Amino acid sequence: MKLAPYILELLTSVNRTNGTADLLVPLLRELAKGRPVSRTTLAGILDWPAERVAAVLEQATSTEYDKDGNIIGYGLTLRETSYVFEIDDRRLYAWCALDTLIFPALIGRTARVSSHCAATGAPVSLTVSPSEIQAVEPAGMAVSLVLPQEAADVRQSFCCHVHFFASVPTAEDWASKHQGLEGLAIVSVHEAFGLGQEFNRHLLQTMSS
Ligand SMILES: [Hg+2]
Repeated sequence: MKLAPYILELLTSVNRTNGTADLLVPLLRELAKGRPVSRTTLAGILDWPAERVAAVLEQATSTEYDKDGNIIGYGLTLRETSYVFEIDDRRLYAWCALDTLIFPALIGRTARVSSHCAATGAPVSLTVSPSEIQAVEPAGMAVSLVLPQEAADVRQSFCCHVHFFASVPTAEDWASKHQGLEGLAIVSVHEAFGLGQEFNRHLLQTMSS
């Protein structure tokens, strides 16, 4: 299928005015350590004034915080979700299926990913590296995509509709009942990993390194 629309709308959500583009990789790498991340820590890493870090995070309405206002979750999170993202010995979580395929190349780490099929509840797992997916169980694993909505809570508009499934036909059966979701598409997990790769290389071209 055509995946350019998904790649395009994904990266315009982060490339938005005061978007997470430049902050994303360092924040993901910090969250990957399994501890809450302060804005002063992020400021020190980015060499940004506190004002700019706060302004970027302000627009990211889905960001998860703790009692101290420290960052607990942005795509990658310390709060339990249905997507388990095990990197090193730490048990972390992601907001959706696609995130788990995207994050490893950005962190520069290999992750053990696991979840359950959204249509049936059957367990699913795979290993995601910076350049490859492996140990895909079951083999015919599929992923749900929707077109991201620009000024909408990313979690409710995108993340909650992006699942793993036991198989393509299983996901196709599920999708036929959810035809009110804009740009809903069923791809294999390998097609979804390629989507993330296209996102990542396009993201890195605009990161002002
Ligand atoms: Hg997501």
